[PDB]
Amino acid sequence: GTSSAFTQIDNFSHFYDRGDHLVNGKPSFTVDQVADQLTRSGASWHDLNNDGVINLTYTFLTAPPVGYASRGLGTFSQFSALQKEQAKLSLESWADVAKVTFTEGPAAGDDGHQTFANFSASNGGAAFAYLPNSSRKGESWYLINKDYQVNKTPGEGNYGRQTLTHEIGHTLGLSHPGDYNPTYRDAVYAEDTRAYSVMSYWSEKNTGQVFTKTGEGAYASAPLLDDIAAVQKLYGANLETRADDTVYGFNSTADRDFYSATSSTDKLIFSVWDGGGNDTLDFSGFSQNQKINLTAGSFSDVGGMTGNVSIAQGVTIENAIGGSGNDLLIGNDAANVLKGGAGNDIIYGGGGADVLWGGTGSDTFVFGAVSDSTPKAADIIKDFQSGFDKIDLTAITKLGGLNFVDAFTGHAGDAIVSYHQASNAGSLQVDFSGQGVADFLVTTVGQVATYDIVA
Ligand SMILES: [Ca+2]
Ligand SMILES: [Ca+2]
Ligand SMILES: [Ca+2]
Ligand SMILES: [Ca+2]
Ligand SMILES: [Ca+2]
Ligand SMILES: [Ca+2]
Ligand SMILES: [Ca+2]
Ligand SMILES: [Ca+2]
Ligand SMILES: [Zn+2]
Repeated sequence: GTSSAFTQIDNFSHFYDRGDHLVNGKPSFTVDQVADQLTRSGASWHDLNNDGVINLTYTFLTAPPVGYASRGLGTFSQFSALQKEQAKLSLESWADVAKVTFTEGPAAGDDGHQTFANFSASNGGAAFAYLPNSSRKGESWYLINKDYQVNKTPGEGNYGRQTLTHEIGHTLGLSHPGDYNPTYRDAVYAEDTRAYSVMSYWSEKNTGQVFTKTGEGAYASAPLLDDIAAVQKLYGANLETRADDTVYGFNSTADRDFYSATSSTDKLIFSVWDGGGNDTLDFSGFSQNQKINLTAGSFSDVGGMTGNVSIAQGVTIENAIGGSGNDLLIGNDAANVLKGGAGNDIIYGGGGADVLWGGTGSDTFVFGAVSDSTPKAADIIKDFQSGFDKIDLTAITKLGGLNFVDAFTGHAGDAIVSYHQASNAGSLQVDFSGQGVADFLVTTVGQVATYDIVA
């Protein structure tokens, strides 16, 4: 008993729900359950000088360490200049989210020390690291030989960069999501894939995400939604990161390669961690149909891909700009600025007084409950175009319709449409409860007609 516009919003908002169903015999785990699974060894660095932060030093080894030859690791080599630069962006991506700092220098008052280097012999792997409770705590080692060259050219979005972020995650105390010729079949929970954690080994295709674009597949460079909860559980959240207004995506002001898009063919795979301010997800440069959800902990389908963008638990992102495609935009309980751009968009501000822009195209502004837009905290539709855009109240009315009148009559379902020509301001007031006063209000820039309302 709802329009198709509201059903699309509602289906998308629950599409990646977790924790309440099986997937092919595996239990779906919430983010908090994963945070405990990823930290189940109990190993972590300690705050030895009690200053409230894990302060670690690291060194790119230039010579084989003491005892290296008996390790069975083959030829030693130091990191190249490109491996160092990438390793520093990976370390920064972890320090952004949790209260751990990494400074290049000799083991000195440090809570711990890390080393990075290359080896040539394969022992079953591309790279390996030790947890912080081991006698080789802080070490991580990367394979480089004539048959495996991926670690020589790490770059944003490729597996060499992901491998760095992943091995640093182990040096911080994170384990693989499962105790692992293993495959996704050995996963313990359904979300053990690289759409939720960079610690997993399994392709995101197992959980349905589409990360491939123009024939090629990508890898998240930085910690993903579950990784952020796991490392924040060990060391605390870093609330100073990006604490002023920030833009992610196109026109990014985040200053991180994995949060920036500069063309419509870019493959973004990221989870947003942000410590404060009035922030915007800007995806205006894509022309594919996108589905954008501002709810904390949720996933969006951006740039022609699916399940590739998420917002970390605990973060409030306020604004979102869609692209030239027909998009879905879901706001959260704060006051949001939501812009559809070209295309026929469906926009749902949710709680709070939102500022809605449909852009060109026939857009639908969707209202799922009376508290979405009340006389004291009413949405405004800034570019309402009568005859083209629609205001949709069917989730509330269940298609019972409205009674349009000039003054409240005292019956539930009465509605008044007015227009103030000197300020070019329209409004829709509805008395859903029936006491002859408005319980619901939406305002617009531009006249609104009775036929622009779906109820
Ligand atoms: Ca410390
Ligand atoms: Ca911010
Ligand atoms: Ca914010
Ligand atoms: Ca659009
Ligand atoms: Ca809102
Ligand atoms: Ca539009
Ligand atoms: Ca429009
Ligand atoms: Ca609202
Ligand atoms: Zn690993």
